[PDB]
Amino acid sequence: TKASGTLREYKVVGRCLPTSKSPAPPLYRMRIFAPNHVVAKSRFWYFVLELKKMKKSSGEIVYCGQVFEKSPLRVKNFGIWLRYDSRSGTHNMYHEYRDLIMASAVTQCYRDMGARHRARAHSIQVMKVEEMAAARCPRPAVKQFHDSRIRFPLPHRVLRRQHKPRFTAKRPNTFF
Amino acid sequence: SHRKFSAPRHGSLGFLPRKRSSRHRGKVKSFPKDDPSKPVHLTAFLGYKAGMTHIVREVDRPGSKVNKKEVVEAVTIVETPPMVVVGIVGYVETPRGLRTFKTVFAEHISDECKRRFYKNWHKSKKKAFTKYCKKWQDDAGKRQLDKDFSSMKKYCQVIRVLAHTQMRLLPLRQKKAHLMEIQVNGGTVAEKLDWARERLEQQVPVSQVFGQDEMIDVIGVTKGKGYKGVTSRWHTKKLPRKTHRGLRKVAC
Amino acid sequence: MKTILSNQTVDIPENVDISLKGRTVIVKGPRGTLRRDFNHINVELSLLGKKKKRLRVDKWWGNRKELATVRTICSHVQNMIKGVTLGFRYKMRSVYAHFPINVVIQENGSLVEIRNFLGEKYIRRVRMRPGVACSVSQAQKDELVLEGNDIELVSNSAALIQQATTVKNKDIRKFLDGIYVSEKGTVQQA
Amino acid sequence: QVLVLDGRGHLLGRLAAIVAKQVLLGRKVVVVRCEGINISGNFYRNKLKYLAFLRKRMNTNPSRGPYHFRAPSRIFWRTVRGMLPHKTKRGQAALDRLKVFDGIPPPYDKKKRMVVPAALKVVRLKPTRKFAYLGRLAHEVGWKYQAVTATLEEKRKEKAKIHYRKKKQIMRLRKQAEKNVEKKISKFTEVLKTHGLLV
Amino acid sequence: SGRLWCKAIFAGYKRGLRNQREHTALLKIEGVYARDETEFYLGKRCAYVYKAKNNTVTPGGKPNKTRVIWGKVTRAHGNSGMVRAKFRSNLPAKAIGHRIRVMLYPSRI
Amino acid sequence: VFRRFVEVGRVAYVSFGPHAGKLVAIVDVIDQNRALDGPCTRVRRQAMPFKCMQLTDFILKFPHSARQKYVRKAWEKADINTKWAATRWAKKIEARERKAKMTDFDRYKVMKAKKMRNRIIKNEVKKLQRAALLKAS
RNA sequence: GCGCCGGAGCCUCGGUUGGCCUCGGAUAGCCGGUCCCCCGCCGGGGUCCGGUGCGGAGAGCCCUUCGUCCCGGGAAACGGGGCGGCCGGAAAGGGGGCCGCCCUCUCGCCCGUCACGCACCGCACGUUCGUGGGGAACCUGGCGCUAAACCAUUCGUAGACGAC
RNA sequence: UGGUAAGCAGAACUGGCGCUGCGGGAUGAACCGAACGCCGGGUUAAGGCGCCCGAUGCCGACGCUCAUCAGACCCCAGAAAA
RNA sequence: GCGGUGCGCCGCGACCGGCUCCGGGACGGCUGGGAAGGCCCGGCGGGGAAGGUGGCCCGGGGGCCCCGGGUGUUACAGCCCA
Repeated sequence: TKASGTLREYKVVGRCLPTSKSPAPPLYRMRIFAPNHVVAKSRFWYFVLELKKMKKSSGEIVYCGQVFEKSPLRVKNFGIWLRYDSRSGTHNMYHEYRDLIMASAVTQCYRDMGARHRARAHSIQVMKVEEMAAARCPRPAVKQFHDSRIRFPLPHRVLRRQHKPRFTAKRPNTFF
Repeated sequence: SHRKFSAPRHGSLGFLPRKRSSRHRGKVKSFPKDDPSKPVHLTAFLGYKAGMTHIVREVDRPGSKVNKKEVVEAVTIVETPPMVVVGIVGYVETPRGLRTFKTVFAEHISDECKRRFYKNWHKSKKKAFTKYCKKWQDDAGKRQLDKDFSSMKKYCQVIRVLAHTQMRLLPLRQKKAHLMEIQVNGGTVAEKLDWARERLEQQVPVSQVFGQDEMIDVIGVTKGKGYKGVTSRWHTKKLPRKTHRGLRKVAC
Repeated sequence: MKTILSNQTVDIPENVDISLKGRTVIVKGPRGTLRRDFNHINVELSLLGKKKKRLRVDKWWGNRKELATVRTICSHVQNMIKGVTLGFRYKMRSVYAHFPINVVIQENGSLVEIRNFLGEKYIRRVRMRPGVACSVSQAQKDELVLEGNDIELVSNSAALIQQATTVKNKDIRKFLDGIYVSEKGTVQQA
Repeated sequence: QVLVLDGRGHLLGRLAAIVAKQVLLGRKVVVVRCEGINISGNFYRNKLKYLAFLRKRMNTNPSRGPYHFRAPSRIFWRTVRGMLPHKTKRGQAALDRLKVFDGIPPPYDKKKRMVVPAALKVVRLKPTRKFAYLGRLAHEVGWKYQAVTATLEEKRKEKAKIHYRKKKQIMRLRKQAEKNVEKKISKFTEVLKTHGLLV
Repeated sequence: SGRLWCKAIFAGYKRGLRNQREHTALLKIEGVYARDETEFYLGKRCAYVYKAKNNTVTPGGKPNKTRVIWGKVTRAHGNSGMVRAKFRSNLPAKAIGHRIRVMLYPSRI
Repeated sequence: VFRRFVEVGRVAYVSFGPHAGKLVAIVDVIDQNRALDGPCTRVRRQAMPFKCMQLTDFILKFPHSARQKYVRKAWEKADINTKWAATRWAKKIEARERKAKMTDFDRYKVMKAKKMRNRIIKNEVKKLQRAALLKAS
């Protein structure tokens, strides 16, 4: 997949077009984090094929809807269990993020798995995203923001809008 | 493939534009560094190589095998008639290097010092410093000449004194004297410039520059030997007589 | 991670009155005024409480190479506090095997000659740093004393006489001779 | 019409990249105090980078070879020269407009000096990264007249300090004479503040 | 009494890296430094004022030495207030980095 | 040395973005470079980066997870919308917008005032320089 | 027949179309204001008050000019124009400031009365820097200059020839 | 397939180059995009958008990285175990 | 006057039509018959913990004025859920 823009979380259910043996096969649901519905249904078959004898042609996509945010104004802890392909073997990772939105935190994961480890969205397999209690979060990078009276200035204000004069008289300040 | 047997390189590359000297009178390329804890003095002179003769002297040094034995050493005679100061020149310190500020010549300049300003002295009407000399015999001219010191001890930092060789006191063919800027090294710039202006139109003997048993630098143009080949010039190996086109040239 | 805040307090005493000129902390007290500039280090310096009993150095959003630039500023000012009250006396001793090392003290404290090191004719003039006083204690055998305010300049001036005396083209495990820093202390005590 | 850009604190290529383009648009630029220009990374790297530049000479005649200009003005000139088509007749028309100086030679010492904020070490480098003053580089790689320039530079740092002291002295008189006359410019102050000049 | 045209610079032609198309000029109008601010100058007439040796007739009175090649700001260029202008005679490239005048008077205010 | 701090309840001024020119209250810190509401200045509850907001000297006391009903209370209680406008920052913000809307006739009416308001102060400052000259000689 | 100072036409190079006369410099800090006070010969210190998304703002400042005139009101008398000096600067030096005065006016600039100027009949390079930069010259005036280089000859410290 | 390998030698399938410009990869028979009458307008591919050099002069997003041998774009042009 | 053809050179406006890159309006469909949120009073009743509000202390910030820690489900704030 191409982890493009902000990922949207899609609920994709699907089952096997019926056999004479089993007239109604069991409906299989998945949490797919995809840029759009078209690739969400493509990524649905990828994982289901890894798990079951259910291909695209010997199967059907039953429902394809975006599972939206049920609290997009609350700041939340998110714990994403990874499975990314390194340059030698694959590794199970547990990573933690801090966003209003579940799909945004998995977007925030895809950039980070690229940033630190140079893994691409094809290598990465998001197996579980669980919203976490503030006392159940191990990383100190996310813990450090769990202070009720959190208080930091913005010390070195590296000014943007550098080419708006382009030529000025004043040397620009950074203690704003 | 490599150099079979190693040899040090024939001649030096530390002078290698081996051309005719662009000046007959050897230029002082750099004067000594000064500290105003010394008195004011001229740092150089301008002589004429007369000849070459012997000496006998008792060597005063510990340790040597010629300790107070007589050495016959070779000496040169440089005929140094006392030079006459005819001007002063200010050099201001610029970030592009070091720029001349103003040349102020003396009132009277000798005909031998005049000749240097000309090529064809015979053909000329000899009119140099006829209108400059007039800034010395009127009080209107004097104040500018005084303002040229008021605006030099303030601004200028390096001050050199224009002297010339007194060609009258030499057995040479020529009369056209040799000018030279001698850098006055010693005390502060005002003291230095209130000195050389008192020394203007005056004699400078050699005792008032150089003392005895002193190590000095002789800046002279080498004796010209014309268009000499590579074995004559660079002192390379001669080829062993069997060579076709020549044996007095560099092979490779 | 970028640690949101890392701070350590230097409790400056009553005898020492410090101030700060942006981030140039000046430290005055019983035996001189020590100044040190921290233009390079990029920290908030806070001098809080009436009679200014504690200096407080912060670091907002510091990574691991920049959190280590907090306790150094703590210990820099704490050595500054020590040297301004108690001073820095580095008693360093003259080790030899055969040849006694003659160390005469010149130029009212600064210049130190070292004669007859390993039977050498070469005298070694070592000048101390501006504001370090060298002395030789008596009824002794082999003893030097340095005295000063800035630890940066006392040990630097001691390192000059420790590396003045190095044994060239030898086994230094046998030829152990040289002037080495024996004791690190203060002039007057708490 | 002429840009009189200050060199103090500006970056070497960042200022060059902005000068070189303005000059191609027929703007006469004067970049001044080029010893004040600094280059990103620690000093010893930028020293080695110029020593690597010195080692590159035409083997069979160095006098033909690359002219290693050691003055900060001409280290700034040559980095701009690389960002111009200096073979073509429009790119040589450009360099003729550019005029670079060591220190602040007049008549540029008594003109307001502009700043390119998109080519500045405080704006463009992190405060924990290292830089290299072109003054220290040039001096240690064979520029002679730093201590000459820095003493002529300390003359106008006294002379221009008197001008500013003499100009604060005239602005205090304006913050006195705007106030004595406040009653009889009251019509002429309001309309400036209705259209938002002194608010 | 004053100026009734804005300062433009004939920066270059409409060119790829290794091909230039001379019929379309690039005009750097001084003041406008984005496509935000380029809206006013589109469809405006823009003139390249130059003077030569031989005299030529003038609309208004006596023959001058000053001449023009008239133009028309076609549409916005790039992302930084650069603009494409198409001239009736394709400009000479001696004028690269020289003053041509973006006028005001296909006015729409 | 710092005065302003990203603390829960600080009014920050949104410089750029779609909400450029509106005030906002910092409800909660999400990230190192991302915050989380300005109920009275028509700003919805939204995540917004620290880059775009120029944080002021107004803190109004309410918790970090508090909903928009209890932001509006502490906002109006502190009385920020009128406390902002009277500050010399808010005034020169709405002086900038007046000089923008300066009509070509308004440009004339200020120029004729500019001249006579400065034609006097060149006379008056010059008369002050005799008060410096009278004491000397 | 040339150098500085003081009419009218012609050649030809084209670019330009109000200028900003300056702190230094900091960036986890700055800017502007002042008694108790140490020096330097009035500044630079500690102090305290204001400015700080820089408004004593380059997001800026100053200057902005259709013109003329009469009649009044603000505003200017410490001004307006043009001579002799008074005095400032060397890094690539400058044309400035201030005064006495022979001196001419209560005009300039802000309102408002009142009037008119080929009103060139919808239309282009207008508007300036510009008595521009160089090039032969023409009238008519003052004050001031009278040189040198190269060749030829000569030298021999030099030299293939030039050069020196 | 032979050979340690080779810009080596020898097959299969297709596509090229040869016979072919063009945009890009700085440069280049073959790579990537795309094949061509002569032109104006428009929009793209592959590639880019500090400056040479058209185009980021976005108040682009989040991390990563200090090199006293920095790193920087298919083919492709400097490296391994440790 | 009415049709046809054209201006010496230099220009210009106009409305229609073709193709274009935009910009501003305004209306509607669908969705977990959007999710959230806003406003109505945190509708009555607990319970839960915390990035613990109030109350009690500990050291320190003052001529007694506030931050750091600790307490614990409510308290002169709020949060989520049954």
